[PDB]
Amino acid sequence: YGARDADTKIWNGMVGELVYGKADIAIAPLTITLVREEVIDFSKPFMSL
Amino acid sequence: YGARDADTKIWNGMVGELVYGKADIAIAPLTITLVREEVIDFSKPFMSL
Amino acid sequence: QKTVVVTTI
Repeated sequence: YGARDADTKIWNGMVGELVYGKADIAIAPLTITLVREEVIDFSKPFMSL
Repeated sequence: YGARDADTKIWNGMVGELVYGKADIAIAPLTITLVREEVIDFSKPFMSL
Repeated sequence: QKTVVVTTI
């Protein structure tokens, strides 16, 4: 899904696929967290849990 | 809280104060709706009812 | 216009 690799400071997964390039939208179970919100742009929640 | 009117098109409440001039932030139980989101600028929910 | 590239999992 997405996490900052604390050694290399490089994202991965669906967050890292659109921060770093090759995606325009991420319609997927991407939980709204603070460390993701600083780099990507979430909608309002379509599902609560 | 805030709503339009089909006569004078005027927001009446806490959304009325943000749109026009009379406020800067409206920390309060405003429910994130579509008709408010077009004219004001909400945040990720702090309270899931 | 271009094709928008969804990335699901």
